[PDB]
Amino acid sequence: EPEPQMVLSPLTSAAIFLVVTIDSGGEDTVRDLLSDVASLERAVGFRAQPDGRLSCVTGIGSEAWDRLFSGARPAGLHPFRELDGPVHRAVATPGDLLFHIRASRLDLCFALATEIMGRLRGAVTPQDEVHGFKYFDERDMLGFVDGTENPTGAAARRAVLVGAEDPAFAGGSYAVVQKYLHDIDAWEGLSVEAQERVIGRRKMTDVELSDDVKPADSHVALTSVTGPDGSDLEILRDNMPFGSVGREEFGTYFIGYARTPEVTETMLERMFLGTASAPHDRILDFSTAVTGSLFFTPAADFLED
Amino acid sequence: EPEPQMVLSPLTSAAIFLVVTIDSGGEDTVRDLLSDVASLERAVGFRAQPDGRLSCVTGIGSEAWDRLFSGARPAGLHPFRELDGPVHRAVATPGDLLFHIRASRLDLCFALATEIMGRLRGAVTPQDEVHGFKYFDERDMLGFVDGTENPTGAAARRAVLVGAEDPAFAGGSYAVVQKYLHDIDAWEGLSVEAQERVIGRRKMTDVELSDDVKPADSHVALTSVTGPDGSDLEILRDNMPFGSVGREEFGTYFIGYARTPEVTETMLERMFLGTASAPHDRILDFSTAVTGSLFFTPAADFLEDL
Amino acid sequence: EPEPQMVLSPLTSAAIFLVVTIDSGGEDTVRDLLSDVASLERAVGFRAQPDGRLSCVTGIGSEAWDRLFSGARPAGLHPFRELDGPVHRAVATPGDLLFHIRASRLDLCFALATEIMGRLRGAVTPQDEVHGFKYFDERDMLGFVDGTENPTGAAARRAVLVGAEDPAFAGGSYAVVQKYLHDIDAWEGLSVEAQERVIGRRKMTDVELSDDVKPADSHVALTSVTGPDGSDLEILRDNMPFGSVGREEFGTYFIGYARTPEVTETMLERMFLGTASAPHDRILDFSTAVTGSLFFTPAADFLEDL
Amino acid sequence: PEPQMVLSPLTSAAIFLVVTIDSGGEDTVRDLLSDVASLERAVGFRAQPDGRLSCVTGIGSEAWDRLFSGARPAGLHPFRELDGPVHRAVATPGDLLFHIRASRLDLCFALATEIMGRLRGAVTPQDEVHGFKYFDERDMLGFVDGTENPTGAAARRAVLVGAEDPAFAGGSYAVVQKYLHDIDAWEGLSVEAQERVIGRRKMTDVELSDDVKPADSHVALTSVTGPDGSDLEILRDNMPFGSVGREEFGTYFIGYARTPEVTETMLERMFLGTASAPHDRILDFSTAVTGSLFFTPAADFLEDL
Amino acid sequence: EPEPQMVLSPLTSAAIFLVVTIDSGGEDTVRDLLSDVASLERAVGFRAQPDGRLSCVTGIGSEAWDRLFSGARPAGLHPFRELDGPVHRAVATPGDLLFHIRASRLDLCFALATEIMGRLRGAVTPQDEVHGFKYFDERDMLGFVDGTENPTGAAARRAVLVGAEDPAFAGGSYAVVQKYLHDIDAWEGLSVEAQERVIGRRKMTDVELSDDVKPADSHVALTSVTGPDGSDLEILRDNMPFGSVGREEFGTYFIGYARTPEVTETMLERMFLGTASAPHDRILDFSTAVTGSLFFTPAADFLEDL
Amino acid sequence: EPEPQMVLSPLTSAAIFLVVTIDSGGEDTVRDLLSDVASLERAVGFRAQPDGRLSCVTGIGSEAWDRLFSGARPAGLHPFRELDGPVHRAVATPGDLLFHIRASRLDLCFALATEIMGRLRGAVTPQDEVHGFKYFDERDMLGFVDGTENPTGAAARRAVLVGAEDPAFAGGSYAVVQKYLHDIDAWEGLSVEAQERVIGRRKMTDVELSDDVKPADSHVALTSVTGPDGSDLEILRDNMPFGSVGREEFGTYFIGYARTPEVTETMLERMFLGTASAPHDRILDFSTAVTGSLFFTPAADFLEDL
Ligand code: HEM
Ligand code: HEM
Ligand code: HEM
Ligand code: HEM
Ligand SMILES: [Mg+2]
Ligand SMILES: [Mg+2]
Ligand SMILES: [O]
Ligand SMILES: [O]
Ligand SMILES: [O]
Ligand SMILES: [O]
Repeated sequence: EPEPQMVLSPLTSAAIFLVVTIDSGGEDTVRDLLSDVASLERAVGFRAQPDGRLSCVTGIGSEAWDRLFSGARPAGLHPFRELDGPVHRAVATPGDLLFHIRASRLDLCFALATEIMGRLRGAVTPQDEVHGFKYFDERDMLGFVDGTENPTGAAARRAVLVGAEDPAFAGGSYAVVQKYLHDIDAWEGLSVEAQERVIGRRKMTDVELSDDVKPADSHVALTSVTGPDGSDLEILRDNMPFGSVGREEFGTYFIGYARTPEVTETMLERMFLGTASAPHDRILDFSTAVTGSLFFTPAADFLED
Repeated sequence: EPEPQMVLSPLTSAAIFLVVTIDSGGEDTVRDLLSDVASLERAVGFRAQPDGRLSCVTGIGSEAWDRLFSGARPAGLHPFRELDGPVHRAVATPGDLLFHIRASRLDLCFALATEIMGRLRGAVTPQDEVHGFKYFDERDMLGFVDGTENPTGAAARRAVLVGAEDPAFAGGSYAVVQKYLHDIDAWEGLSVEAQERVIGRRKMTDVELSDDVKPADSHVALTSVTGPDGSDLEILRDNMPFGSVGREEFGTYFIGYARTPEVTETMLERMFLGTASAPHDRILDFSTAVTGSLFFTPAADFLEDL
Repeated sequence: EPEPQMVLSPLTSAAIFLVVTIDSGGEDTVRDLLSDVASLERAVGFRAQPDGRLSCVTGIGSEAWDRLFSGARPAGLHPFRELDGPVHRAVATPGDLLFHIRASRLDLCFALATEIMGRLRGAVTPQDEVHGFKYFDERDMLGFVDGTENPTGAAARRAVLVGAEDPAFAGGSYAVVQKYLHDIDAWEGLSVEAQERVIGRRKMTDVELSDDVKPADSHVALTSVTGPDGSDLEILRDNMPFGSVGREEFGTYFIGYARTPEVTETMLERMFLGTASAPHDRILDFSTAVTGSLFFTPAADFLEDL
Repeated sequence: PEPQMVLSPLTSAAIFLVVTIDSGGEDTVRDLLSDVASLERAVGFRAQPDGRLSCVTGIGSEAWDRLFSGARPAGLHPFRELDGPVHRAVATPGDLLFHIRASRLDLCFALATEIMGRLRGAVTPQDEVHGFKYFDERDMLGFVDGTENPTGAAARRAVLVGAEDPAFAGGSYAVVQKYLHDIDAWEGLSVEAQERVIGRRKMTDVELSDDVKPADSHVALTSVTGPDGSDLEILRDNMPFGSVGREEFGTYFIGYARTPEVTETMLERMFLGTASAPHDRILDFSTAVTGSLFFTPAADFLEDL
Repeated sequence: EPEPQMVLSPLTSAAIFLVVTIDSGGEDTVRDLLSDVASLERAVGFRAQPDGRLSCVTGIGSEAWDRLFSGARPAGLHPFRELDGPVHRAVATPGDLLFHIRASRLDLCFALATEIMGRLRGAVTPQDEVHGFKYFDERDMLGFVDGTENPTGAAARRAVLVGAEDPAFAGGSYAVVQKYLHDIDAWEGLSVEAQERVIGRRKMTDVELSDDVKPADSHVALTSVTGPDGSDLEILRDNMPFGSVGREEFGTYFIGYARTPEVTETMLERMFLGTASAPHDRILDFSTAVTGSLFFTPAADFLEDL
Repeated sequence: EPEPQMVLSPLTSAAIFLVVTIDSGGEDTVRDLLSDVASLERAVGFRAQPDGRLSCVTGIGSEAWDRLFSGARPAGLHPFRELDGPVHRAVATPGDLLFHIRASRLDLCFALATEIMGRLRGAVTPQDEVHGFKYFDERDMLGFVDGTENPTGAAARRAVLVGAEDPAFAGGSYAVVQKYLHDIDAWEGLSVEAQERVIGRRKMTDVELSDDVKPADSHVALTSVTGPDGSDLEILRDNMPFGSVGREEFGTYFIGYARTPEVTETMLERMFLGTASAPHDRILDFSTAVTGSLFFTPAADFLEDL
């Protein structure tokens, strides 16, 4: 039965992330837009086929769900949980709707964003807008290849899409976003070897460091989680650089999709609160989260009504 | 011959415009950067050949010129002249240095901008930063094809590059920038036929309206100027959309290059002050200028040799 | 179990449509060719992989089916039904075989057509041959984007392929073709807003007109059908422009695939005969059908086993 | 003086349009000629840099005299019919030529539509061919077509009128012939026999060596040296065309040269033969059904009307 | 399914074939590498996505299987069988591990091969290393299109992947490799028509010769085998040219995958030993095999978990 | 101009370098081939236009020049001069003819090489054959971007092509080749920072190290040469990786073109013999030259008229 949104997108080099809150009285305007967003996606993107690769994934937060709909809630939907670690904090910030807009070119992203916000004028308040761009060798702002170990094909379907465990919402997914700002001057004072020790992979060749040399507090060490049976727990990420040279903002916009938020939240706890072997993820010594929100991205059929 | 900077670039779909002023004491840091900016362009761009098409054109304002260099000045170099029209105004805003960075993708522009501003930290103050993107059919924010009548090839070299009239600065050019914000709601209330009358060309097919029907106050009518020579006076433009949907900013970043500022300045007078037959350019009823600066972009050799 | 033909093709920018009748005595030659047409598609196409995207969909008409095969007929196969509306007429023209050839380039289409017709000469008579091309950004000759609301992925498979309702023929599809010629002079005398009222979508941006404003005799209004159960009835279309400038022929070659012809036929009745609120589809005031035929496109394994 | 785009990049699509000028049509035509470059930019600019749309406009001998007064190009005359013992090169009407080329047919067709829209009621179509590149620069006989064309400066020198006719410098002369091929007869030859007709190898496009290339091969007869020992060259941009239902398989020949004498010498050798060769063997499988000669002026000549 | 390795790869235009033997003591080094080969594939390939199309298929020979693993063997796994025909011989040459590395560019192949062999240094001995390149119309060194009749889609999965007949090893496949060197001077002395009679297809157009003219000793005739049920038995091939102009080596590296080696072995017997109708495959009069090995390529899960 | 060979090629991602010696008696065969090498470039290349970008540059050695040609010699032609440094040695190896073949794909290079060697069979002896491939981000085998500071456009024409200083040979160039093998084990034992000190540029970003930190014995410091005039002396390099993973050969094939050999030879003396402040180029601590030859690459017209 259920047609998912375009959560599993091809590689795209541009993105717009748009996070808004729904104002008092705005619920009907929002409901109308949600039922049309797929046809807007086609209107803007069809004529730019096949290279445009335009898609929009729409997500709805826990409090907004209760304002918009009655009846069943997705089983895993709750507000993003703040993490107050000994050193680093993951903040929770307001957000009722997410539009994750991706394409091969920024203009297509912007054209679709314009149409969406045009219909929502007067009903919502912008909280965050980020124009992301991938570097040409899939590198992020820290200079490392970003995306390598994402699951693909059936492994990805199994990791990201709600199934039989919550059958009313099958084909949906849960998205966590965080906007990170980096301290680039501190980062660039590390040697490459030191940087590799923070991430857990070689910088130029993107080969994973072996088990015997990878630090316990490296990013890859802490975000590798096995579940009860010893299989790996996976998420699908599509992190995007963004910034402004004039204001000295250099950032990574983190977005992670998973079939239940528990996987993403466990990775976050390991990063921010630590383990027995690690105080915290070393990447956080160069990266500060300034937003944090959780959304449910329903199956596309759910929005079509 | 001297080597010009990459004023005549291929079509590029992304740009960063950076305008800065030079702080007290900043001149030495700036001069060092100017002499390396071509090698930064190659360092960032060479590994992304041949698709990247990264280039950087560096321009220097009138006041800055005198702080940085002694000796001759380019003949046409002066501060941007405000035009206070009956209805519309072309404002002047501060700017000592211009970096016009272009490529096929934004990331390359950003990488080069990062390196340039890294070398200038503590010597300059940012005045403007715009990340521009072209729409997929060469359209601008108003929905019209933008660039069609630009000169190409030898006609472009002749229109844009200083020559024997100022031989110490041959291979340079003059750049005018203005950031425009549009009233999209007003524009979208016009019919297509009305919009065509404001521009002077057909929207869908980009065919110029004939002389017998194009209004005197259309954009194309007012920006067509013939010189005393009988010849058309031409500039080279590379206008770029930009914006922010959350702030409702929809804009066109205008940049026009010419061998002398007099050509560009004449067009601006016609648009803002009008003619015998036209109050002002109708495009300005949907577009407000919020910056305005003039720069000289020297030949590449001039910068290398510092 | 069954392998369909390439009804669900990627976007392709060239097509040849070939419609022939089977002469008396030609049946054996045709049956031989049918069993080899997949081989020929590989012979011509393989060397241009992966970019060529060459495919041939072969369709058989109602009367030809009875000449070629005995045993079961697909449940929905009949001759195209002529529609005699008060103003506009959908003609039925002869056609026994359809070859719908698509690729990313016309040379591949032509090469495969040449091989097919080479085997069939002496057994068939050509009735229609159209060379189609993609026009800009998926536009048709009326200047509108064409294909936007086609179904994709799973919804496409369900709308187009025969399943358990006719299990001997599962994996087949029904194709309806009509060649349309446009009155471009009349069309271009409309304003863009009036054209948008004929189609039901915005011209430049391809955004559907809202329920508030979309006329009931617009093309989009009349070709939207909900079935008894409230769900939409969808077809898959791959309309191609064609023309000749010196003859003033500007055309749309319509082809629509569906799992039963009744969906397509309902859409046709609405367009030509009208509804309570709409006399006929306004697009027909600028479009004349000069061919009309219906074919069954069997699963690929049906053709291989002859 | 700026030439028209006679020297085009390689393009995979073309439209050739040949028309006659009706009585009274001269003024409409002159107005169009002064706008044709503008139309080329309007249709082509939005598809840059890939589109490579160009239009070369040519004027026949009788038409020149109806449109213009004063001095005429030195070599401009009606195509000369050649009545050989076996094969004939016919002359057919044509006052104006539009040779429209691009990387896609749609651009060609859009420009042709605009041109003919302006000429409606002043001209009568004589010939319209939509050409396509066939595979790896092959023609309808299955041989690579284009290999020995001149390039760069050698091409400029072979095709552009210069100091020998200074009032018309930057112009060129175009000869067109539409050929139909008897493919059934051609395909009855072995590959080795076909190679003997053309003078090059079929699969590899290597020229046959001088000791085995026949005197009546196409390459032998179209190789001409001038009195000073240099090669006389033309620039060709032959295009396949056809209709499978009518069994029409064709080559649209177009040859540009700085004087029609070069092209005409080649044609005489092909149709009328030499001491050692009755005629070009390619003509035993190829019938000319059109023949016209045009002068393609410098671009400034057309702008200034 | 279990997840197979990338046996069914898109068309790729470069390859490296690496065949090694495992030295005494090398077993544990090899086992460690096998369990990381998929992650090396992603490390080298990810940053060149989506155009890179880098994949590595790893296979294990019969004798090596017994050294490396205890427990079940794949049912079809045995050493390549030498064929000593009346005229032509298929030699068997040593090989424990196969790395079949494919991409759209040689450098990706080479980078992955470097990482693999860097981990194996001192545990293995290289027996064969071939750098292959496709000619631009999918042609091989004899000038014929190579790969036309390969199965695709479901037919390919059914032909190449082990299923319920050996359920512990489902998702695996069997690969046979042979390096062939060609006598190009002799081949070029045949007419095209004679060459077509050797292969069984037309050279220029790649159309199969009809049954009435195709010789019984042509390559296509002898490699067509039907199974008990009258269905064709198919393999998947990805033959690659290679060579050295200075040494006058012009070669075809044959690799054929099948769900059981019996299919491939039948074809080889027909080619080298002949049949009642055919002395041997005429292609062997212009081609000499200088290597021959058989490998099992396990499902990707099998490699991960050990 | 006279017409030069394609010394200034676009970026190409494949190359074959072929060096041969002329056997005695072979001179007539070679002169015949030289006069046809341009037509063979077109025969192989034209059908792959415009993407193939196949070119062949043909170079002749000092001693071969004397055997092949009647009259005057290019002024700078002599045998490669061996350099016997205190630690490292640049060897001179035999080479009469160089074919420097480049394209976007290796098959086109191989096809042209095959045709050339076909005509030379029996008259020449191969000395070296290298199949080169570029890494995906213009990197060399040491992991550094390679080519960044090459001259471009007019500056390239002036650095590379013989002009009025030797007017009978205007439009020619001089090529130096050296095949280098690297000690990758040693190199990979250095930290990135230490590697950056050997080369003189940053590894990841390719930014040149600043003057106050760049070592005197870095590659970039030693290969930067100013002439008498204050101006920089430039060469045009097209270095290609090559190798074989089984034999542990990881190589850079150096080729440098210049309008006089003096530029290239100065750079070589600085690398191998050192300066006041540098013993030798640190890159040579990880790179061994195993060939070395010098050739004159005539204008295209010179070769055509033989
Ligand atoms: C306000 C934002 C601006 C927009 C959106 C805009 C847009 C356009 C458009 C759509 C065209 C027609 C197609 C073309 O040839 O590019 C055009 C032409 C032109 N514009 Fe603008 N323009 C702007 C500002 C300016 C300014 C400030 C100047 C001069 C100072 C200028 C000078 C020209 C010129 C010279 C032409 C070509 C006229 C000719 O046809 O010969 N534009 N512009
Ligand atoms: C009948 C249709 C024609 C066909 C199919 C055709 C085809 C070919 C082919 C395959 C070649 C060899 C490859 C190449 O260099 O382009 C060639 C060469 C040539 N053709 Fe034609 N051709 C035709 C008519 C003509 C005509 C009418 C002329 C001259 C009036 C002509 C002049 C040439 C010239 C000059 C060459 C190059 C000869 C050289 O190597 O120097 N062709 N043609
Ligand atoms: C010198 C080695 C070889 C060359 C150059 C070669 C070349 C070709 C060519 C040109 C074709 C026809 C087009 C196609 O369908 O790919 C073909 C088909 C085929 N080859 Fe080979 N081949 C070689 C060795 C082998 C070997 C050793 C086998 C089997 C063990 C084999 C099995 C096949 C099969 C199964 C076909 C398809 C037959 C069909 O039409 O059903 N090939 N080969
Ligand atoms: C092992 C052999 C070689 C390797 C791996 C190598 C590598 C490099 C690298 C990585 C660069 C910096 C990037 C660039 O501008 O291209 C470079 C620059 C350069 N190399 Fe080499 N190179 C080699 C041999 C040579 C030789 C033998 C010469 C001269 C005869 C040479 C001359 C140069 C020059 C002139 C530059 C540019 C310096 C400048 O003006 O910045 N190289 N080389
Ligand atoms: Mg016939
Ligand atoms: Mg024998
Ligand atoms: O991540
Ligand atoms: O503009
Ligand atoms: O030709
Ligand atoms: O094969």
